[PDB]
Amino acid sequence: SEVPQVVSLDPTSIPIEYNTPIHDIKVQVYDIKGGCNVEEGLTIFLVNNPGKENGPVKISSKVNDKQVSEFLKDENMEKFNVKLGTSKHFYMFNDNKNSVAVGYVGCGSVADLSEADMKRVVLSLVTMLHDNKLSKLTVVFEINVDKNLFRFFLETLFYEYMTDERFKSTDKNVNMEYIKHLGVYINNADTYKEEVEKARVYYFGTYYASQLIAAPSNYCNPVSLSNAAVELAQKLNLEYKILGVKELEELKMGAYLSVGKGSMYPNKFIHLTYKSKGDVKKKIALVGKGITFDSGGYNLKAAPGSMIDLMKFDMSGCAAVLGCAYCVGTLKPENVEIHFLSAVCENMVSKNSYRPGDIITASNGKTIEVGNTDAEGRLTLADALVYAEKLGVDYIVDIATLTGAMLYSLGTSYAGVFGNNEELINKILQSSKTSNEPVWWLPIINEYRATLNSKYADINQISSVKASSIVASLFLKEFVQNTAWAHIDIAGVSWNFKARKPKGFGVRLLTEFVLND
Amino acid sequence: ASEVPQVVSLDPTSIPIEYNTPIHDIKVQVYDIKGGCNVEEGLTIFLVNNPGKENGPVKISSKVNDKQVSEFLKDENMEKFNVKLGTSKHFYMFNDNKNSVAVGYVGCGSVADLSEADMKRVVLSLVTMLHDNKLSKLTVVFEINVDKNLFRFFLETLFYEYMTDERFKSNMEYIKHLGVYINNADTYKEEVEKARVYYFGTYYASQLIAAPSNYCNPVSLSNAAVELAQKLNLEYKILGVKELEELKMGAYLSVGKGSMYPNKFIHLTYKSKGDVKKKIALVGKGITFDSGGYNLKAAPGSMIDLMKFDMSGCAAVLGCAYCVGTLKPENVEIHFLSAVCENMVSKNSYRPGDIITASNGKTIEVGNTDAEGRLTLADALVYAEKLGVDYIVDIATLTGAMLYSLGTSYAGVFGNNEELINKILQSSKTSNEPVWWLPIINEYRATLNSKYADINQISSSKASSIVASLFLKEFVQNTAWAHIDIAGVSWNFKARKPKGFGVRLLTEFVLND
Amino acid sequence: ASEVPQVVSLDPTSIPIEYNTPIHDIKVQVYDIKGGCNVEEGLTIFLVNNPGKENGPVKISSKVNDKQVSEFLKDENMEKFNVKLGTSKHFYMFNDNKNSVAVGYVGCGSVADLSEADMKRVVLSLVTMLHDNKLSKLTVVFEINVDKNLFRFFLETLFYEYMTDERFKSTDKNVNMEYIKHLGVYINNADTYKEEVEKARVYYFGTYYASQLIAAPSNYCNPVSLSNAAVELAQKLNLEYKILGVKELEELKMGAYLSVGKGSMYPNKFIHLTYKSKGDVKKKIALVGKGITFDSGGYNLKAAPGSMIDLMKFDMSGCAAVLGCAYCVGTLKPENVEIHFLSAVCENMVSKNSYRPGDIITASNGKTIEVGNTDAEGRLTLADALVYAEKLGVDYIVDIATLTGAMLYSLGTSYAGVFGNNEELINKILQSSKTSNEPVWWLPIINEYRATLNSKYADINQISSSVKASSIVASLFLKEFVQNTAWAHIDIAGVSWNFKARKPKGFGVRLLTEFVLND
Ligand SMILES: CC(C)(C)C(=O)N[C@@H](C(=O)NO)c1ccc(Br)cc1
Ligand SMILES: CC(C)(C)C(=O)N[C@@H](C(=O)NO)c1ccc(Br)cc1
Ligand SMILES: CC(C)(C)C(=O)N[C@@H](C(=O)NO)c1ccc(Br)cc1
Ligand SMILES: [Zn+2]
Ligand SMILES: [Zn+2]
Ligand SMILES: [Zn+2]
Ligand SMILES: [Zn+2]
Ligand SMILES: [Zn+2]
Ligand SMILES: [Zn+2]
Repeated sequence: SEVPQVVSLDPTSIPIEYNTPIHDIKVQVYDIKGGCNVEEGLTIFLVNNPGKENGPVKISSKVNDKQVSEFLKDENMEKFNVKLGTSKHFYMFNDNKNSVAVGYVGCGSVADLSEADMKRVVLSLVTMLHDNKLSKLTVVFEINVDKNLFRFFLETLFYEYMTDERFKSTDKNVNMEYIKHLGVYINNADTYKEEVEKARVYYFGTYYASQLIAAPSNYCNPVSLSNAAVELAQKLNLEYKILGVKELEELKMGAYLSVGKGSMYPNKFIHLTYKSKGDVKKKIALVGKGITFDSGGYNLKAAPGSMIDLMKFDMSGCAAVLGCAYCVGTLKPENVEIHFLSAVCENMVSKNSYRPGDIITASNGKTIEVGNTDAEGRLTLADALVYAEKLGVDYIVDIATLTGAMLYSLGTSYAGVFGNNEELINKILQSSKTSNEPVWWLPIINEYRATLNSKYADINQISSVKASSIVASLFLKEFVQNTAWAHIDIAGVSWNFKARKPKGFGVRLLTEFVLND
Repeated sequence: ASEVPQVVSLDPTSIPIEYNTPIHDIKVQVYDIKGGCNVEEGLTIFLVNNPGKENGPVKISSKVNDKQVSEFLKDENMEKFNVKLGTSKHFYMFNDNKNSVAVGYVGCGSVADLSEADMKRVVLSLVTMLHDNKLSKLTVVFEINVDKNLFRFFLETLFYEYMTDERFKSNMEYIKHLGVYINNADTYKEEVEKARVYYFGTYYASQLIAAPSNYCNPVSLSNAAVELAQKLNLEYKILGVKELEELKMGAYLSVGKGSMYPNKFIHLTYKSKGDVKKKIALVGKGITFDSGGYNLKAAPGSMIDLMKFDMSGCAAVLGCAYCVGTLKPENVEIHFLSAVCENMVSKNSYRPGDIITASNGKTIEVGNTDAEGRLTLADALVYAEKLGVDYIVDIATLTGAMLYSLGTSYAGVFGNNEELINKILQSSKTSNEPVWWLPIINEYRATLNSKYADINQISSSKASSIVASLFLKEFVQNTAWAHIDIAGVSWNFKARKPKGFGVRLLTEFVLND
Repeated sequence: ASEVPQVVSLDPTSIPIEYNTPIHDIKVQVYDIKGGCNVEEGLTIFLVNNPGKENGPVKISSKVNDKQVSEFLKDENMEKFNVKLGTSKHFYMFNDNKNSVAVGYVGCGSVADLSEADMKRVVLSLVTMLHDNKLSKLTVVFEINVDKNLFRFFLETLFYEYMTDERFKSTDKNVNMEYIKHLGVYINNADTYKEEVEKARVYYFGTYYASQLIAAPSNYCNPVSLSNAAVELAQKLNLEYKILGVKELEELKMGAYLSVGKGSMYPNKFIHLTYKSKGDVKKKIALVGKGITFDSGGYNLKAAPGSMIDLMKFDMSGCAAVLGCAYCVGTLKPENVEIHFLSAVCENMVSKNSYRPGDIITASNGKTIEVGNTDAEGRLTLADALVYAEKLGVDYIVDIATLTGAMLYSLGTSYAGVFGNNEELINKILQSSKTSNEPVWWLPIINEYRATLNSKYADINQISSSVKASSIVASLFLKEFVQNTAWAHIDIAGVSWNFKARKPKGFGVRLLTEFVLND
């Protein structure tokens, strides 16, 4: 529990903001058929023109202001078009002789917005929120949107609006000022009002994961990460258990323990549990890869393009699980039992580190020949999956930044899912649709299994086939004997390279999976 | 036919092709296993397994009508051998008639349902025994469960691996008879001659791919396509440089600028005798050699010595043309297309940064001369859509990223039409040529926005297989279109030979449509 | 013995060693071919060739004491088969007593004198017949010409390849493993070859023992656990032993050897085994083996492509070969000779305590060395070991080491290179290469390259810069640490590991033993 230090200036805990400015925003949803009030702050219309690409802007909503309504006549709006991402600011006086701000955001010509298009709309909307000291924002929906995408709008809006300044000191933004009120005019308002607070939950779950990922490896260490998981569990009244080295040794987790041998931080196994009141119909284990830093070990990440400066995100799998734990622990689903697991450690270079060629024994008795110390994720997951299966669960779902090969297969937008059970895989895909975190199904090709046959050990850690994502899945499959299991590789989608910040991918995906099961 | 240019007189002027293979001379009969096996001649191999008992002992269940062989096949003798997948034993002995015979087995593991990859290992083990056999007859006894498709796949694979290409060469003898004992023999009899057609179609493609680039050039390959067309009574048309210029195929012509061999566009056609209800275009990548261009393949692992394989798309299409022209499906019209050229470094060569104009009017900024396949296919796809077909399916060794995504066993399929995707996947199942559906992610489309041209050839930077699909997608306007990337599965690296991947897949596609 | 340090309790504290192998339970019987062949239980294999006739027909010349089998193996029936090297066939038939017997052959090509490489292909072909078949007896009939050494090499290679290492198997132990209990050998002039049998069984395990160590991973085989194995072996053979720790090494001022191991969690251990004859000693020999239990390369990390860092447990081979030699010598017990088995064991790791590139260190003989590359750690350890060896007052010093990767580019994977300062000793090793059938080639120490080892500040450079012939330069470095004794250096970096078979060869054991025996 006590974080070790090299010097006194070393941080002993992860700075975490629980009360974010977003939580201070009062959100009201009105019915658009009742008319719009344009009084204070900025009012933004989400408009489109179906079939007519770059078509003119037309405000259909009734505005309860004679002056504003005249400004928004079709003749005045014709000069502007609805191209996706386009935004404009209007300045005018209303009926009560007050200066007001109005605008719009282009939503293209397609009636059904993609999750990427809606992301483009929101990102465009946030630009109007930045560098402007507004106290209230009003969004008028003049497009058709369902409950999931409406919730997705709010989640994305909240996430992008917030700015992480935990590690700023002399460069804190002197102009950062968040809105205090949020008004939303939309079709059939009563059906959408419930999505508001669910969005706020999904938001913080994602951003909590984001805070964990963005934190550097000197702040976020195997100990400090475990201490944070406890504090989270304590706040959510979740049962929690942190396994130390001695307990791991008794469980004979040689693969997981080997990875952390070269670290100054002791290995920590995170075990959070949520149990519903009443009869449990489904028991689920969510496993997150929690490598606080990945140097690669003696197979050091020194080659060009190894992205070692980023490798602090190698616990994004764990972060997604903890973020999910917040959401599950907050919304409190029924008839489910969830186990949040993470074999947390750090992959470093030392006299104590494990070497390429070392043969280690997993907690299930299988001997493993290490061919590459930078393939440490599958080793920690190996023991983690064995632990998970011993819990006697119905579903085992792991999430990990496992292979860099994902950048060559699916890229930076779609995560890959592997599994031994098509039913569970379909459940993940359905969750991907409703959570709007895109996932593509990839195969576990059994023909490659022969390349993992070790001459001396029971199995090789790596192949010597270049299809790393599939070969890694073959390895993990060997540690789930008779349980439905799925493996989500998020190595390519976890980090937003364009925005230079985490996505917190997985929180919404896993939560929708647990809730809609 | 056109005259192939030469640098020296010793330069070959034709691709050697073997049409009459020893496989075509093998008489194949299928017997029902319920009647017991007759072991009087040649080599007899039992395909056995042991379900639930991993690496379990061998036990021959079938009754054999020979006392000498029956004593050999008794359980006490066979239990000394195990059923580990691929494991083989065979013994020489005299039968009841004092004739010299050979009897043995191939282990088929402990799984009741064999994959196509498992069947490959079984066949390879079987072929090893054959390449060491002088006997005239091989008898295969199925004491395992296989359906019609897997049995035909067994025959296709056996025939293919058995055959050895010695065209460029300067022990054993091939068998004359093949006996097969299997449950429901009458049901599998129909698969025999279909397998033999799928055989040569795959092997013909293999012959073209294996043929080096000094033998297989744009002109000689087009000549081979013509000769094949004449044998199959197919309508054919070979477009030359002057006509390609008239059709304004700038993207295609730019790739072949640096070659000593003129660009040649292959157009074969199969038309049904009855009313035509479906028109299909099959498009093959036809780079006889890919040096990479001025973006030379110089980096380690760029595999420049294998770059004769860069035609595999063309070979697969031409191989399908054989199967289609032989089996002669009804109510369908199929167009076999291939923009064939050579990718070389010269003063006349296309350069990185060059802006070229495709036959559809789109200007393309070349960011990498080694991404030439999508360029040649671009004009090919524009040609294909002009034919007014229902389905367009292109197959190509397009991106090396496939080796990092699906590997060397599974090919990737991309497309703009899900129903067409499903038809390819269904064809993958029946042909036993494994293919996996990969997404065309539209969020990556923006990375192709050129500052000066209409579109970029390549991306700034990662998912190159998806980016390449996004590029090809820009050249099919209103037709169901699918794209098969076989760069990873085309070459059998372990065996040092082609697979002929795609031939059976494409044929099953047009047959079961 | 020392206690092996651990990071976690699950870290192994000893090298698993199998002394009693199934090969040791095999009874070997040798018969003269002129007496006729008996074909009964198990598998009976004929070794046939056809001199001058490439892929010629099979012809069994030996008399078979069975009417049925003799008819089966008549020339008319065997014509259909050929003698192509490595080709093998299985025969099934009933003998005179109405019993079913298994007979077969292995093709030995068309050359009358088989090379060592050809013989291994024959044996490997023979082993395939032993695998996946539950035989109780193997019978080998020699219808080819072999000398006493080649006959012994056959048995050694057969025993070695037949054996399977399952020390590190757990849930993937081969359930079908069942070794033969009897081995029959039919050969002309049998009594002359019978003496080679037990020599082969001793040479086999000596090779396999070294192989067991080499194949053993670095977390199992560390400087402490490896030295412990040497003690255990010496005790079983009643060899004198001394294991020097850091304190003793510090007192002997072995700065070069100690500097390599600075960055390791495992303390340095210097292995010193001694065999003395019970009679007057006429010859004194020191055998030095490189003993790096793992070579990460140091701060000159093995990060370049093809640097094979996952293999770097194999950096043991020299020490393992010397220990394997100690077994053969301790078992066969040669006369009038005293052998010193030496190895400076340590581990080259990256740490805060690690030695740096540029560091100047002092060897035990006073020479100062400027470190230009931490991955050239072998010659540094050998430097102190060669000084130690020469202080023993011996007649010959022979070192064996996986020293330079340049050997893969020079001699390849089959032939080891030998360097030296004494021509007569070099020729003795070459003769040992002949009799042991472990291929060794003589490579030159080119003195013109010595000037590139001239350090600006230290007495001598660890490595060169302008040569790129690392193997020769490494020898030039080592020569500077042997003042006035015949010394030879065997670089086995290329031949130690069998890449195709993914296993060690145990190269050096038979070579060094033949060297000690015939001297
Ligand atoms: C093949 C290899 C380079 C070893 C790899 O995929 N490494 C993982 C990794 O660090 N596993 O622990 C990896 C994962 C994500 C990214 Br981005 C890069 C590399
Ligand atoms: C990104 C780049 C390395 C240029 C590539 O995808 N090359 C293709 C190619 O040359 N297509 O024409 C490629 C295709 C197959 C193989 Br194997 C390697 C490279
Ligand atoms: C010149 C250099 C490439 C540094 C070399 O010879 N290295 C040794 C070595 O690491 N000695 O300690 C070496 C030895 C064996 C093999 Br395989 C590769 C490199
Ligand atoms: Zn890693
Ligand atoms: Zn990692
Ligand atoms: Zn190319
Ligand atoms: Zn190409
Ligand atoms: Zn080294
Ligand atoms: Zn070394």
